[PDB]
Amino acid sequence: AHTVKIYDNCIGCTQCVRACPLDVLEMVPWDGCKAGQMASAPRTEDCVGCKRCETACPTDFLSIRVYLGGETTRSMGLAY
Amino acid sequence: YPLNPAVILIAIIGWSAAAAVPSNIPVLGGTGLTQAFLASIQRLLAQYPTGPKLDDPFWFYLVVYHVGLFALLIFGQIGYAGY
Amino acid sequence: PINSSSLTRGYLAQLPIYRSGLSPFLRGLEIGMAHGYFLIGPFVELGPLRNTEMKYLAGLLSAVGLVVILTLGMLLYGYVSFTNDSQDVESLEGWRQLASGFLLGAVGGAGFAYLLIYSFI
Amino acid sequence: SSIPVIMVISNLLALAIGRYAIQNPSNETPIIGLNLAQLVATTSFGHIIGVATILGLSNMGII
Amino acid sequence: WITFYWHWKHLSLWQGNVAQFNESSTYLMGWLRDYLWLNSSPLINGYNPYGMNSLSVWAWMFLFAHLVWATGFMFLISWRGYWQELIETLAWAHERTPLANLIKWKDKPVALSIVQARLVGLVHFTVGYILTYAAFVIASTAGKF
Amino acid sequence: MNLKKYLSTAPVVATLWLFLTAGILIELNRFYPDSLFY
Amino acid sequence: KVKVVVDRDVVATSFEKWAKPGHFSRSLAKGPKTTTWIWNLHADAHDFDSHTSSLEEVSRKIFSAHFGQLAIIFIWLSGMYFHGARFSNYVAWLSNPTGIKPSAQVVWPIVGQQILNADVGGGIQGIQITSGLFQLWRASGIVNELQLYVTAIGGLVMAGLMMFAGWFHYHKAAPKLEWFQNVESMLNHHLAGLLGLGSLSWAGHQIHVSLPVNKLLDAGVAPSSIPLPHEFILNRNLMAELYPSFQQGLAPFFTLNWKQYSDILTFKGGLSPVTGGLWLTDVAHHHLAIAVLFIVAGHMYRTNWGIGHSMKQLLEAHKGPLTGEGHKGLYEVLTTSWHANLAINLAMLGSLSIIVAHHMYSMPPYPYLATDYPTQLSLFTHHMWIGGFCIVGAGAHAAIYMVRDYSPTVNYNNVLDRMIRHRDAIISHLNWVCIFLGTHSFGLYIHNDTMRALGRAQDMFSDTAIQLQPVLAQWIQQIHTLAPGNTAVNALATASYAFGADTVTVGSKIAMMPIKLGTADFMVHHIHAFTIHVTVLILLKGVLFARNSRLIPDKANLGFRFPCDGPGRGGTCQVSAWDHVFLGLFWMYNALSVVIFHFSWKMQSDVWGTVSSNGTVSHITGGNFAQSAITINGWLRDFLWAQASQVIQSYGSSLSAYGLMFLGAHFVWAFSLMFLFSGRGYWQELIESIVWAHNKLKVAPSIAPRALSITQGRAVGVAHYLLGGIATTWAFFLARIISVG
Ligand code: CLA
Ligand code: CLA
Ligand code: CLA
Ligand code: CLA
Ligand SMILES: CC1=C(/C=C/C(C)=C/C=C/C(C)=C/C=C/C=C(C)/C=C/C=C(C)/C=C/C2=C(C)CCCC2(C)C)C(C)(C)CCC1
Ligand SMILES: CC1=C(/C=C/C(C)=C/C=C/C(C)=C/C=C/C=C(C)/C=C/C=C(C)/C=C/C2=C(C)CCCC2(C)C)C(C)(C)CCC1
Ligand SMILES: CC1=C(C/C=C(\C)CCC[C@H](C)CCC[C@H](C)CCCC(C)C)C(=O)c2ccccc2C1=O
Ligand code: SF4
Ligand code: SF4
Repeated sequence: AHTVKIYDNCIGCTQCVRACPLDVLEMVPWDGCKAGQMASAPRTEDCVGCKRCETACPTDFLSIRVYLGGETTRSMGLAY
Repeated sequence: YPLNPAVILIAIIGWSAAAAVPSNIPVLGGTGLTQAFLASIQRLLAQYPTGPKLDDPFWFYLVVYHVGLFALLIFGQIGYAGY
Repeated sequence: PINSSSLTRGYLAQLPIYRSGLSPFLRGLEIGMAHGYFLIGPFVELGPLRNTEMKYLAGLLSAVGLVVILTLGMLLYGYVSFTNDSQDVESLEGWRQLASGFLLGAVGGAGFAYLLIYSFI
Repeated sequence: SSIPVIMVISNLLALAIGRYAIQNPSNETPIIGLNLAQLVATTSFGHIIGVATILGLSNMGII
Repeated sequence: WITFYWHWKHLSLWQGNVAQFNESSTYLMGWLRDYLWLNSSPLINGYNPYGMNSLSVWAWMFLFAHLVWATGFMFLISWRGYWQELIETLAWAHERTPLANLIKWKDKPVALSIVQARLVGLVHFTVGYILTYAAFVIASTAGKF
Repeated sequence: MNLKKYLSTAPVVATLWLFLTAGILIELNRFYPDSLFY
Repeated sequence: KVKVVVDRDVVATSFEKWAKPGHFSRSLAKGPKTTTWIWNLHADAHDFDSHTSSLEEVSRKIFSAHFGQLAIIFIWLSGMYFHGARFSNYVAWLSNPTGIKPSAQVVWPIVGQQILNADVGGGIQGIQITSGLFQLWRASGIVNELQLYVTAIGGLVMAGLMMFAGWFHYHKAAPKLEWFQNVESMLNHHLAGLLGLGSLSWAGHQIHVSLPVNKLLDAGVAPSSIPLPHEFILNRNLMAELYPSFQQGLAPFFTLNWKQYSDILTFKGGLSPVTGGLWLTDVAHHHLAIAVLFIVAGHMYRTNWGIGHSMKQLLEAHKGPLTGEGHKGLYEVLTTSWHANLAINLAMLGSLSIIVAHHMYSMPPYPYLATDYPTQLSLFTHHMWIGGFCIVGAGAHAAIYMVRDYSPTVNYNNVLDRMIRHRDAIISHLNWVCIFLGTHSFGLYIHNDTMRALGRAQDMFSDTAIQLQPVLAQWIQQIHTLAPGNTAVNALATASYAFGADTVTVGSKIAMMPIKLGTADFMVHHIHAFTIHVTVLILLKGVLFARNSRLIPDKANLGFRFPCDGPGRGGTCQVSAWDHVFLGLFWMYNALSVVIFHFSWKMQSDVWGTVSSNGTVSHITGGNFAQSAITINGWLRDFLWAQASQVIQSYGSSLSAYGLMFLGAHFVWAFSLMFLFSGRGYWQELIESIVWAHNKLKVAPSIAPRALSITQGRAVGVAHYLLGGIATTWAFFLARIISVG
């Protein structure tokens, strides 16, 4: 599976979660930023590693990071 | 699809009668297409082992007959099936 | 008569690989006989020795050569694909009997095609 | 002599064909019962048919 | 560039026509015409309609190497997504073809990886590059002397 | 004033400056041809 | 129902927006922060349906932009006529068409480039032209420089009028959407008005000007001594001397005694033995027959008078039991999408350019074209390339339609929907056919190379070993040879001498003769079948999977043109429809390169050449095609190596520009590989270090340097690949054929 990590500079903009075509990510309550919420990656077993989440992340550098890992039927996006 | 193999019976007689009209003269005879085509097979099955050459007009009588027959029988299917 | 399903699956059902009643060996045998017979053709007529006295021998031996490679291929497929073993074709024991049928069939089919061309040269 | 005869017939046939062929004919014209647009359409067809037939029979040495 | 230079400089020296290199090497048409084109003649006549000679193997290798080089371009220019979509249709076809669909792949066929294709493309490129020049430098020199 | 802003756009000024430059070099080679040294 | 409706004074004529780069785009109007903006400005400038959501505003830009294109074409044509008038040996060439080389470009004496002013004859020095303008102008009856000058001035006036009309129909009188959607009216006018009256009015020129001028030229009258065209119109006795039917006037036309015009309107077939061109009396009659066909054809579609067909009713009527709703929706598709129309129109215009290439070499329509081998080779090759580019464009716009304009509601169980619903069956079968064709076409060459290299000539696919006779093509040649007096009773000669019958010579040079097809011809035809099927695979796959695949289920949302959907799913580089077009271009280049090489070699080997007093044909490459063109080594050695001799030996001669362009084009081709083989990540990182050095010296630009986009890298790559590859062949061909032809 791929590894998806959320770093503390997340501003809780929700753009990564909206961008994810596999529903890997969700917004969770968090006091660390003014938005009152942080990206979370609970379903990385479904992550294809498309990095649409990183493309969407406005922080410099990225608050969400995708480390491509061991390939599976799911991660390779295979319908056979 | 109703099928009805009698489409093939009409396809033969319908095309053959229309193709049996007398033509002008050259590389046909003046008899027609069928009368030339049925004469071409008669003088070819007479020499059953040794087939035709590219020079022979049999190949033209074959194509122009079949491309006319296939046209008349395909338009025969649509007519009977789709009234 | 549907054509797409009826005539298709009706024909396919009666092919040796699909036909009800046949042991894996007789399915193989029938498949072999059919393939061995036609496979000799290209080797006989277009092979390097086609204009020599060995035209037909070379054609037969080539076909047996190819058939051996196909049978080894069959055996490897079966060994890899079927860890489980049973009497049905899609199983270790059944696939080996099918392969045995195919090899006997195809060598015999090749041999039979060689016999007819010599009989009616 | 044969050219005017064939042309009038071809125009009169095209006019008769037109009454059945054309989608929604007029029937507000004294005798022909087609509007001007349809009369030009049918006579145009009658000319094409007439010229083609005439040239057909002329090529076959019939007229 | 290094080996072209070495070879042409030596061909000219060995022929006893140092003047050819000295005059032709100062412009690039000189290299294409007086080095590549001129010295190709023995190589590409290794075989021809009239027959073949001992350079046939270098002539065949030369073309083989051009083929391998050009095949590399496929992997270097066309990238993965094109191929994965095409393989999907082939997997579809196999599973829906009677008799064939009794045979099952154990490994799901996929397009080569992004990095893999760079490597496979580079290997074809490199092999073609090397074998082409090997066949030329050997056959051109062997054919000339 | 808008036409002058257009004529000040990168591609127009580049075209005109390189035209002028090319003209000078072409005209120098017309009047002083085959200058291999100073 | 069919009405003219325009909006007046819709756009003010102001330079304001000229001074606002990227005004047309909401994304670009704000101006650059990075160099990417500069590229984006150009990439997006004509993508009108990205600028605005209004189909009306897109339509109006298109109509006005079209006038811009015609204005430019008129400047170019005008240029060609003016260069003919002012800087050409055309007048001298008319008096010695076989001896003088056409030339209409003179270079200035600077840095020694006046070497390119070749000894072309006719009392000038200049570049030998291969456009066939002289043969066109001779066919048109042009005999003096005044006629060419006046055409050039006329061209500039048409260019001016096109510019006014483009300006006028955008700024002053812009037609409404409902004007543009009059497809029935448009087709009636374009069929009867453009093609019909074009052909009728041209037939008029031919009968009144071309015919009399060319008859006198062909008789050997001095072009200065020939009466000016208007004298043939004014003095009917002058015309009646040349074509006696002009005694009877127009009475035989109105009375249907059309056989009286047998002198001016013929069905001779074959070629003039004098000019090696089609008989102009055949061409005049062709254009009359075509004109009638088109004027009649353009009465098909219903406009304002009830009569005629509804194209909507026609499409919806063509419904059978195997194709669902059939052509339902396609009328809506083609009246609401410019891209759908551009897709069809490019496919057909491209395919037409290719048909033109084949018809023009084999039935040389212009006098002294057939034996001007440079022009014959140039015109075939040129029209092949234009055709290839247009067909790939058809793929691009078909796919743009699928991404931007396609709706499931319009295309519900119609032929388009049903195609998408078995795209896997379509692409799997075409894939298979490409592997079958590639193995059994290219494999025959590799088999042959191998057998020849192993000293096994008796094991080859050849005319002298294992023969692959194109018996169907051979059979069709025979039928076309037997046609005149038989299945074409009134035809005196074959449509083309390419099919059989006589060798036509003009002077000693072969105009046309039977093109015999053997094993080499069978093999290369299956290569062409192969390269076309693969190109179709790439472009069709692009269209059918433009919106989604199993890999990218939402591909339409990512758009037509996007680099990838990231390295996940194993890697998704080049999934976009745009990337299929990118790959399609290389295969089109591959396909057409082999077509024009097949043409060049076959014509030089088996057609073009000299016929002696004895009457023995000596071809340019002496019949080497049959035994050399059945191996790749034969193509490398007997074609590229042997025929490149002219371009590489061109230095210090008038053809030296071809030598330079040959190397220049190789350079540009190779340079392309930098873009195609690399990725912008490398380049952006390199630029960071270069930007550091500029920052250090306080000379870093405010417009931040960026590596080209991933897509632009590909666009630059394929553009330089094609420019380099095509220009290389151009230099090769022109140097070769101007030397040996
Ligand atoms: C790819 C196309 C191609 C083709 C058509 C040929 C053809 C040939 N090669 Mg060549 N060859 C090729 C490529 C090809 N070669 C390549 C790429 C190389 C590498 C350099 C060679 C190297 C080579 C050598 C060294 C030799 C040949 C030889 C031959 C000949 C005999 C081969 C043989 O016995 O096949 C066996 C063929 C089969 C077992 C079957 C072929 C496929 C069947 C017919 C398909 C039928 C499908 C059917 C229609 C489906 C119906 C299904 C249902 C409806 C019933 C034959 C003329 C030999 C020769 O002597 O030349 C005269 C020989 O010695 N070839
Ligand atoms: C004569 C003066 C004139 C003026 C002041 C205007 C002004 C305007 N036009 Mg209009 N227009 C005109 C003439 C004019 N137009 C003509 C003659 C046509 C017919 C082509 C049009 C058709 C037209 C269209 C279709 C559109 C406009 C638009 C506009 C607006 C933006 C234009 C822009 O940014 O272009 C600056 C662009 C250029 C200077 C490039 C012009 C390129 C020309 C046409 C072709 C170049 C030839 C060739 C390809 C060069 C190759 C060289 C080589 C180096 C490769 C602006 C209000 C646009 C708009 O959005 O308005 C709301 C718009 O969409 N115009
Ligand atoms: C007889 C009627 C007629 C004719 C001749 C044309 C011709 C043309 N139209 Mg069409 N058009 C028409 C009716 C006509 N149209 C009608 C009724 C509609 C609305 C339903 C359209 C809607 C339409 C659109 C939306 C477009 C066209 C376009 C075109 C051009 C296509 C490109 C081409 O082939 O250039 C061939 C070029 C020439 C033959 C040279 C220029 C010809 C000029 C325009 C005058 C021709 C007619 C004139 C009466 C000639 C007088 C002859 C003289 C001896 C007296 C072409 C000029 C396209 C275009 O490019 O527009 C600019 C385009 O986008 N047309
Ligand atoms: C010489 C260069 C080269 C070669 C050989 C290939 C080969 C292929 N391309 Mg590629 N392509 C190339 C350059 C090349 N391409 C470049 C530069 C690009 C970038 C633009 C592409 C981009 C591209 C696209 C986008 C597509 C292709 C496709 C194809 C396949 C076409 C179908 C086919 O004929 O398969 C059969 C194989 C051949 C014809 C090659 C040689 C066949 C030999 C002679 C016969 C068999 C030999 C035998 C099995 C060998 C045994 C030896 C072994 C035991 C040691 C084929 C595999 C298409 C495809 O996949 O179609 C289904 C496709 O869609 N290519
Ligand atoms: C043209 C055509 C076609 C095709 C065809 C085909 C495909 C066929 C095939 C066929 C075949 C493919 C056949 C085969 C056969 C075989 C055989 C007949 C064999 C046999 C054998 C034997 C007799 C024996 C054996 C043996 C031996 C000898 C020894 C020991 C072992 C064994 C016992 C095994 C179709 C129908 C589609 C359609 C119509 C037309
Ligand atoms: C080359 C060129 C040019 C030129 C052009 C021209 C010069 C043209 C012309 C043209 C023309 C000059 C045209 C004309 C036309 C005409 C027409 C189109 C007519 C028609 C008519 C009709 C259709 C008729 C009808 C009728 C009928 C049917 C019935 C009875 C009566 C009558 C006979 C009346 C330019 C400058 C552009 C530039 C570029 C190039
Ligand atoms: C070389 C290369 C680059 C580097 C090339 C770049 C950045 C383009 C170079 C820009 C040129 C040199 C134009 C810039 C010139 C300025 C406009 C200044 C002009 C000055 C006068 C001439 C007016 C990429 O960015 C790239 C991206 C993706 C895949 C492959 C590649 C690739 O191969
Ligand atoms: S896009 Fe980046 S900043 Fe926004 S919620 Fe996701 S990780 Fe946080
Ligand atoms: S290599 Fe380039 S095109 Fe391919 S997935 Fe990565 S970013 Fe996208």
